[PDB]
Amino acid sequence: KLEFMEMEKEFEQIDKSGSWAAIYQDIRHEASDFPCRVAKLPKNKNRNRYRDVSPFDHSRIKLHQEDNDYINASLIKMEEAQRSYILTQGPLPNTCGHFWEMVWEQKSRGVVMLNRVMEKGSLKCAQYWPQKEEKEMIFEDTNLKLTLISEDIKSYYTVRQLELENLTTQETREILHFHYTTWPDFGVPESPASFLNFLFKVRESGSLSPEHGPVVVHCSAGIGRSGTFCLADTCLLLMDKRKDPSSVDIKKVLLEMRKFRMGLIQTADQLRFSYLAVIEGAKFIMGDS
Ligand SMILES: O=P(O)(O)C(F)(F)c1ccc(CC(Cc2ccc(C(F)(F)P(=O)(O)O)cc2)(c2ccc(F)c(F)c2)n2nnc3ccccc32)cc1
Repeated sequence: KLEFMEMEKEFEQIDKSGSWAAIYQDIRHEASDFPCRVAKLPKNKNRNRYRDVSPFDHSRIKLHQEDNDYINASLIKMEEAQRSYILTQGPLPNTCGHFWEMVWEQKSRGVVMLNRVMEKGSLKCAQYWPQKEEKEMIFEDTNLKLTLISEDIKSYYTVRQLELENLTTQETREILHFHYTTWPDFGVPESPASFLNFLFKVRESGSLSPEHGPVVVHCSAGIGRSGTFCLADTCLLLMDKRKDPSSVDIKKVLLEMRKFRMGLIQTADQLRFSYLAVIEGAKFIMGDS
């Protein structure tokens, strides 16, 4: 019952002592590390948005086509939580087709975007989806067509329904796009509430359901904001599935997740926000409806 009061006091104790940085730095340095030889092949240089952010070879997503199967994307599969996610970087001008090719092949139903599209700066991301219902997009290289069907703009996020079509088989699928628009690079969401509401909308859509392929999650690099999002979702699932909610160790889960893609969660504030959201979120789910 008051098992949250203990976690909250604990959380408050860490805030009091100002140990978030030390806690975060301790987690970072125990992170596993694995090869990324494919990401580093010369022919894949223009497929990577950032020189130092690469998917591990063991968990990378492979494109089912031609000569090059490479995309900066990693499959994160959390065994106990029974949930998988594909974490990728914000699509580049030359990788938008690869991006949708992946959504198709992996049979993903939803796309979660946590950054903003920016054509200028160092933290970018291309306009990989149509902004106008009347102007659909065709990706020649991967023979796919995308059409914006609907758009519901809220103040903190925007939900969009898209229609993706395999120009070859001519079949089509409905892809749901959940765009959280107010999450700065290396920053935190507007508030725990706004973040939890966003996360709940994604859940409700059934986009995270085992019925479909894993949801595709990305930001600019696909590690800080995406890592934060996935960690909170995963810890919430564990706190529900487990007999004891306080038994969930955020450090353990983040380290576990980091075995699949490097650098998840980029700042100590993002780690603290993550824990703050899991605590409030768990009080909602295992709370009184
Ligand atoms: O929410 P996100 O995921 O979109 C993010 F905002 F957090 C983000 C943005 C940019 C980067 C690449 C970065 C810095 C970087 C490189 C490698 C890692 C690591 F995961 F491998 P780690 O194990 O060291 O923790 C982390 C961070 C960057 C930072 C700031 C910028 F302005 C920029 F353009 C690019 N990056 N990647 N390669 C780089 C080479 C030189 C400098 C920064 C570099 C990483 C994460």
